[PDB]
Amino acid sequence: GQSGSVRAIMVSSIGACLFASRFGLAPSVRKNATAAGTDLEKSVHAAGDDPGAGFTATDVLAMGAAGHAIGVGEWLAQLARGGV
Amino acid sequence: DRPLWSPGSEPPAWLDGSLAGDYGFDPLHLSEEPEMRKWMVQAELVHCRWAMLGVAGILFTSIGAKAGGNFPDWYDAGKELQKNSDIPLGSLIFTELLLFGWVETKRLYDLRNPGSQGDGSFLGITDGLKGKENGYPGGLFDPMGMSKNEASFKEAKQKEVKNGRLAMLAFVGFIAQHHATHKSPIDNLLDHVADPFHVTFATNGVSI
Amino acid sequence: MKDFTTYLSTAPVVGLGWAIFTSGLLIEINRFFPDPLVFSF
Amino acid sequence: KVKIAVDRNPVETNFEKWAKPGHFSRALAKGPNTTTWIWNLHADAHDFDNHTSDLEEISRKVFSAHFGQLGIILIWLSGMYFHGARFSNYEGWLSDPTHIKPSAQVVWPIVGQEILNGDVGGGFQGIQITSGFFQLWRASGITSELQLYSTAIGGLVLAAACFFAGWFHYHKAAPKLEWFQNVESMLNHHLAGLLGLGSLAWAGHQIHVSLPVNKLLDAGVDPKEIPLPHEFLLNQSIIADLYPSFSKGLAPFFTLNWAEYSDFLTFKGGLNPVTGGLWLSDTAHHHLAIAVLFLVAGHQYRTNWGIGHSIKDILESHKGPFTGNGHAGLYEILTTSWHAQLAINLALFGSLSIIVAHHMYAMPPYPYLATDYGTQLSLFTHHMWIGGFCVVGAGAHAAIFMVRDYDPTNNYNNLLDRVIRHRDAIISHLNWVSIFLGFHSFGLYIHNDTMSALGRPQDMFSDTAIQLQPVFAQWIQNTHFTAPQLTAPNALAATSLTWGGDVVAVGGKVAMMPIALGTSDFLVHHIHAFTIHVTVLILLKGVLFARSSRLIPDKANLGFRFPCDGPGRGGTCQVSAWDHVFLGLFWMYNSLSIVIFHFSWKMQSDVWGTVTDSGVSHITGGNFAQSANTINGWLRDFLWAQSSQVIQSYGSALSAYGLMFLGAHFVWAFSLMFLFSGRGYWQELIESIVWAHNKLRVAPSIQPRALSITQGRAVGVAHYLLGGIATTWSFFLARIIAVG
Amino acid sequence: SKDFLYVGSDAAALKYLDGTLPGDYGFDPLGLLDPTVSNGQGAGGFVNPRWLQYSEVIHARWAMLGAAGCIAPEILGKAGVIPAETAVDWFRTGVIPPAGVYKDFWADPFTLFFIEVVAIQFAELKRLQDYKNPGSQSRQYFLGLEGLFKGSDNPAYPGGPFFNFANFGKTEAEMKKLKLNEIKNGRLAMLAMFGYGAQAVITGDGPFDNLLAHLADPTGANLITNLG
Ligand code: CLA
Ligand code: CLA
Ligand code: CLA
Ligand code: CLA
Ligand code: CLA
Ligand code: CLA
Ligand SMILES: CCCCCCCCCCCCCCCC(=O)OC[C@H](COP(=O)(O)OC[C@@H](O)CO)OC(=O)CCCCCCCCCCCCCCC
Ligand SMILES: CCCCCCCCCCCCO[C@H]1O[C@H](CO)[C@@H](O[C@H]2O[C@H](CO)[C@@H](O)[C@H](O)[C@H]2O)[C@H](O)[C@H]1O
Ligand SMILES: CC1=C(C/C=C(\C)CCC[C@H](C)CCC[C@H](C)CCCC(C)C)C(=O)c2ccccc2C1=O
Repeated sequence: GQSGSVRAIMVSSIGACLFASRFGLAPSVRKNATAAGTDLEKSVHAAGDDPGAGFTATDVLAMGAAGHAIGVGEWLAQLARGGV
Repeated sequence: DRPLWSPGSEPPAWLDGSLAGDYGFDPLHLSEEPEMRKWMVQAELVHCRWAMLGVAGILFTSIGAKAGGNFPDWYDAGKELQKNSDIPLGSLIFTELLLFGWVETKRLYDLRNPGSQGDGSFLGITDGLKGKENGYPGGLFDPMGMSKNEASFKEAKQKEVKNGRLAMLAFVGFIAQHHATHKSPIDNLLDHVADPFHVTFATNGVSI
Repeated sequence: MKDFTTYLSTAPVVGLGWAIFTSGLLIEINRFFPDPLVFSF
Repeated sequence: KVKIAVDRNPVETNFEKWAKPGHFSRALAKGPNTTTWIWNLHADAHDFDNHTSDLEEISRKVFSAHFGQLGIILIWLSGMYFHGARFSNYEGWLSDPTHIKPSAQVVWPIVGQEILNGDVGGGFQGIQITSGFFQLWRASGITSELQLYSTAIGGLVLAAACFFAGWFHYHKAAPKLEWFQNVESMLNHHLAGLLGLGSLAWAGHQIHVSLPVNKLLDAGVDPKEIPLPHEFLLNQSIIADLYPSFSKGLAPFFTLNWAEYSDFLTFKGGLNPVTGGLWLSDTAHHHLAIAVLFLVAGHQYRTNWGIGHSIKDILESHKGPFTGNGHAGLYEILTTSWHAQLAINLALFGSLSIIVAHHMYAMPPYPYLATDYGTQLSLFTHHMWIGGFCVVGAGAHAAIFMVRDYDPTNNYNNLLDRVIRHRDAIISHLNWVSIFLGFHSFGLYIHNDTMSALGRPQDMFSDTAIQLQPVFAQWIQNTHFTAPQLTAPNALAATSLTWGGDVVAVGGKVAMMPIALGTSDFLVHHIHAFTIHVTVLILLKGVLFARSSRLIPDKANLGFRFPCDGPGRGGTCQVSAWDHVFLGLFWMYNSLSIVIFHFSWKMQSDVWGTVTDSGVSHITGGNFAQSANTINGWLRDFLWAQSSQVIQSYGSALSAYGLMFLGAHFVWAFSLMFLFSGRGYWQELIESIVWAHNKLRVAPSIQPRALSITQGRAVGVAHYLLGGIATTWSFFLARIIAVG
Repeated sequence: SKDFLYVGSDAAALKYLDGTLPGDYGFDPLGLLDPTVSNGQGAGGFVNPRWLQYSEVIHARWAMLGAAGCIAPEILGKAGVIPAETAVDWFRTGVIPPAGVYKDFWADPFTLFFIEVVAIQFAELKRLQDYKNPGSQSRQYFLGLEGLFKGSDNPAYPGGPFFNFANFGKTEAEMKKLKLNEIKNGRLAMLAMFGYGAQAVITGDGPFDNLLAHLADPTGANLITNLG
């Protein structure tokens, strides 16, 4: 119905999480971090039509789920503080 | 080579098709041993004969009761036939048990010792009182010479088994429809043809 | 079938045939005939 | 890499192996030459490691045994539901939970036995049960007996399905070792699927069907006029009338306006004043949170999609400077041995059972459960005993692993090697702590005994004289009480009424009253700490010395369950790891008996009772603080003052408890015959009886031998634990049923 | 190997499956068509290629009948061919007594259920033996109709003179093309039946009535606004 308060950063959380899962700089199926400082290169399993970035469907699912957890949590908690 | 009880299945090893009324249905492996099979065939034959006689008697008295005679239904028949009888219970029970002891003991010893009672022991009867097959006696229980022909005896044995199985399956149905409707079997049959769509086993309250 | 009937002759023939028979016999005797403290002589 | 490796049709399904009783082991296949063969056949029936060394075969055998256990538990659960459906008075108890006593067992009138069928009220007579099944059936909405009948039938169907699953997975489709070794996949599915989906489904049931108990049953509505549970599920108006948030219809859940579901997802710190248990809305909100927590927890390990973790990597990345290598071959230890996993699982399982026992009496979660002292004391005592038995079993299987599956090649400088390296220091320190706790925790009792006997009551450790107060627990109690004002603002009140100040009472009887702590609580708490340390000393010594001791250097090759090592070195009887478990079992019994005694007397003297207009009167005279400081106080005011109901129980309805009381005493006294005597005496006595039979030619074909050395110890410990536990059981049940 | 497969393929899935089966699209991420599963002999379990492809085609045909029938009396009910009395929803015609039950039938719903049990038990049990014993229902006497139960090499496609009275597989290319057509339409019908059941719970109306409401208001009558 209305998309202007909760919609504004729910979109923000999911999007930032997609940037991480794609433009590198984030644990994914194409890049695994062993010591949380560096990210090793691992051969992908399935094939993505993503343009040479080797993005996979499981990457979309994992990063979207984590972004949803961080986003949902922020929204319920932010209301408790007094904001939104 | 013969029609089985489950089209496509395989019959057991101890059931070749030589037995009377063989179809290959034995999943719990009963009567696998030769002695156990010898006992089970006689148990089936005696059950088939008693079931045929009981079902025929129940249908006879039920049809006669529907026609107008003074016949009680198959259920609770012994209750109203004993209150107005001079034969006392207990005495009648043991009289029946005493006669059946003699008959069933001679039949049992005929099974353990095949062809043994026909030795002139019981009032001098040698030709008769000796069975011809497993649960098929002869001599006295065959007034008409219909067993002296294997070509017809085999087919007649098949008819006896196939009729006895349907009769005992019908006797089990007599108890169920009686306990579900409290009416006579001939009353249930006439009521089903009067309304085959409305009345059935699902529109009687019980069994739902 | 021979293996099942020979299996039934180890521990059930002594712990569930005799036990059930003897227990049922004593219980049915004490059920139809109530509590017996003498030979009723 | 994680796939489903199955091996179809590995074992035939016939009765050929049922003919020969001894066939799993190569030693029992020769037949029974001596009577010891029968006992060996029973003692080696489940030792799958002794059957073969095939880890795949061992894993398949334990996987089918699990299904058999589940079928047994499901049959027992269905039996309880069927008994409550047909042979109970649940419908009568549902309209009067504060006056009719529960009963779900009727006895047939054979020899006497009519007296046992006690008048429980409500036009019914039977055995009074103390299982709490009626309170549980009240908590999740269940009005008639048709639902209990349907639950019993459904459980029997599921039991048949579990038994069929066991036969199928061992004879028709058996898995492989590569399938069993997927611990990451198993942890992911047990955390995400089992626990998480179980909490989510139970939360849904409490959100829809537990509605009569939270809104209509507690309001005084007759159980017959209450709508059926499916009406609340289908008709939204009938649920919207009870809770107005249901009128929103999944809109605040997906629009993140969770504040709208504040009527059926409350966070109330307390008990329901009409029933005595926790709020159903609070338990529902609780299950919803737990489901989310476990669902997010089940995504930690990596299985087949790259993302996730590796347990081997997490263990190998933990190396410190005080432990050398540390966690080097722990993955290889925990993924190739069943005893290691069994020891860890049994330890955590027993400790969890003890946690359940404490939290159930602390925060009662079922309606009309706190006012049923019989079921309260019964549930606490039962869960405590089950927990203690499981921890002793954990101490047993750890030694079994250390004796059989311990290879000194994959463990060079890890935690296991370092722990086995300084075992002498560990055992000596535990020994000193044990002795110190014993002196300082039992000498105070003996000191108070001597001070009271000598006529000097001002020189004893009591509240009036020289005291010892548990200030740490008093401070924690105060912290938990004043905690919902500063450190828990969203909570309405304290999570329990154990430390509060508001006594709640349903039906005139006290439900949950505040608990105070004094010097006697300090003394009994130190008694508990002392017995726990002795039990852990015996078990840990057995595990650390089960491999090879300094007295017997070849104890590993001798096996796990062996008599001794002869009369050398002065004598080496019970030097095996199995013997330590036998000694441990004894100390666990001695510890838990004091734990349940402390619970029963403290509750009966400080919480339970009945409230009137002129104060609250406890069950006993409130003599917990003035009679627990002396040993004579226990034997006089607990065992002698109580148990009078058990003693005078003849001819009443609870007449079976006096018979069970005396009978349990005989079993305990019978254990000493097997525990003090040896074996040579019985072997020579059996020889004389064999001569008597040979004189009449009635010599048994299988020569009659005496029991083994370990068999006599096993028989003695089993009879001892059975007699003592059944004695305490009969006493507790008769006392609390005839009083509470 | 050459065809553009579906999204969500797998390396091992492409290792054990590629352009051989009719519904071959490389979509099996869970790994159920792997030949390593059930590596022995005999009867075995259920997760295996022979039984899984059989279950997929049987599900496809049953779902096609279900999706065509769950919306037919409602589509004709909105039209003027069927009478409005018999044009009821697919969940209120006796399937669930609580949702509803049709009244004027020629028999009681339980009686119709027993007749259905006997009839479909004969059909499904004769269908099972052919899978257990290939081409065995043409030997035992079954009212002289043994000539129509000859079976075939594949249990999924029996053929014969009855099930294939109108011959269409004269060429292997046309037979495989028709097989692919059956597989794709059956998968679409399975998704349509899943949609029919899920839409029946949220909206509480018939499947065709949801389409009519969505066409008249695309934003006012959508999934996001339905749970409100
Ligand atoms: C742990 C058990 C225990 C404890 C703690 C006590 C304690 C006490 N008893 Mg006692 N008693 C006990 C058991 C115990 N009893 C038993 C079993 C009996 C029956 C045999 C008696 C019979 C008895 C009698 C008849 C009397 C007492 C009395 C007393 C009191 C004074 C006794 C005394 O000489 O002072 C203590 C003397 C000491 C030398 C204590 C030494 C303290 C050690 C060194 C600990 C401190 C250092 C420690 C190691 C810290 C380490 C430091 C680090 C740098 C290493 C005292 C509070 C008397 C009394 O009137 O009570 C008021 C008295 O008449 N008791
Ligand atoms: C209450 C404890 C207890 C009990 C019951 C017994 C009982 C017995 N002792 Mg013993 N003993 C005990 C303590 C006990 N002892 C202790 C502490 C010691 C010191 C270590 C000894 C040392 C000892 C020695 C050295 C000897 C005995 C002997 C005997 C037997 C004597 C024969 C007899 O009297 O007829 C029978 C008396 C009975 C009480 C029989 C009990 C069985 C009843 C009928 C219950 C049956 C169970 C019932 C059917 C249910 C079974 C099902 C169940 C398994 C679930 C007898 C069975 C002597 C012996 O061997 O005799 C030949 C012998 O040599 N005892
Ligand atoms: C088979 C194709 C199909 C078609 C043509 C339609 C068409 C329509 N649907 Mg429907 N739906 C479908 C399938 C379909 N649906 C399925 C499979 C489900 C089960 C999840 C639903 C559940 C559903 C609900 C609950 C509702 C509609 C509604 C509607 C109407 C409004 C459109 C809308 O609200 O967004 C459509 C909403 C959807 C959920 C459609 C998405 C389905 C896509 C095609 C697949 C989703 C993935 C699935 C969950 C998992 C399968 C793949 C898996 C291997 C990963 C519209 C006429 C609404 C309505 O009735 O209007 C008044 C309504 O509220 N649909
Ligand atoms: C999310 C899926 C799932 C679920 C729900 C379960 C559930 C369970 N597993 Mg399992 N497991 C799974 C996936 C799952 N597992 C996977 C993928 C693996 C491979 C790595 C394993 C490997 C595994 C092993 C090795 C063992 C278990 C065991 C168990 C049982 C533990 C019994 C218990 O503690 O109390 C809970 C009891 C209940 C909840 C009663 C419910 C009973 C129903 C019938 C369970 C049905 C769930 C089942 C998984 C459905 C799929 C099977 C389907 C073909 C029918 C439990 C029922 C243990 C066991 O076998 O016990 C028998 C055990 O030894 N699991
Ligand atoms: C996890 C358990 C659980 C379950 C099972 C339910 C179930 C339900 N809830 Mg719910 N709820 C839950 C937890 C749960 N809830 C929790 C934890 C909360 C927060 C505390 C809520 C809060 C909540 C609210 C506020 C409401 C509900 C409501 C509902 C009802 C309708 C919801 C709906 O239409 O969704 C969608 C339903 C579907 C998409 C249908 C599923 C698809 C079907 C089964 C597919 C089958 C089709 C098959 C392929 C073919 C059919 C077979 C045929 C041919 C024979 C429904 C019965 C509503 C209600 O009260 O109802 C009156 C509502 O207002 N719930
Ligand atoms: C009432 C009987 C009894 C008693 C008193 C004890 C006592 C003891 N047992 Mg024991 N045990 C018993 C029965 C008993 N057991 C039985 C039946 C079994 C079979 C299961 C066992 C099996 C068992 C095992 C396996 C172990 C013990 C151990 C111990 C010691 C642990 C010391 C401790 O931490 O606490 C404190 C000790 C005491 C309180 C002893 C009482 C001393 C009082 C206070 C007298 C005070 C001194 C007095 C004032 C001086 C007297 C003056 C005089 C000389 C004139 C302890 C001395 C453990 C051990 O060896 O220690 C590490 C051990 O591992 N027991
Ligand atoms: C309340 C519980 C009991 C209280 C007293 C406990 C002391 C008795 C046993 C101590 C033995 C000392 C030998 C240590 C053996 C040892 O040094 O191990 C080594 C460890 C450091 O090891 P690393 O860093 O090398 O280990 C890293 C890798 O091994 C990771 O696996 O040091 C410690 O354990 C620090 C903790 C000292 C002791 C803390 C007590 C732990 C009990 C639980 C926490 C209590 C905290 C206070 C709560 C009130
Ligand atoms: C496997 C999944 C579940 C399958 C269901 C299992 C069987 C369910 C029915 C078995 C119960 C036996 O039912 C029998 O006892 C019931 C006990 O009150 C009685 O039931 C009677 O009382 C109920 C109590 O509310 C009423 O709702 C019923 O309308 C009424 O018939 C009847 O005497 C009889 O219906
Ligand atoms: C008594 C005893 C024996 C002798 C134990 C024997 C002879 C075992 C007795 C087993 C009996 C025979 C089992 C059956 C019990 C009754 C027959 C059950 C009664 C059933 C009736 C209804 C028939 C030991 O061998 C032993 C060994 C080591 C330490 C202590 C002891 C020990 O105390």
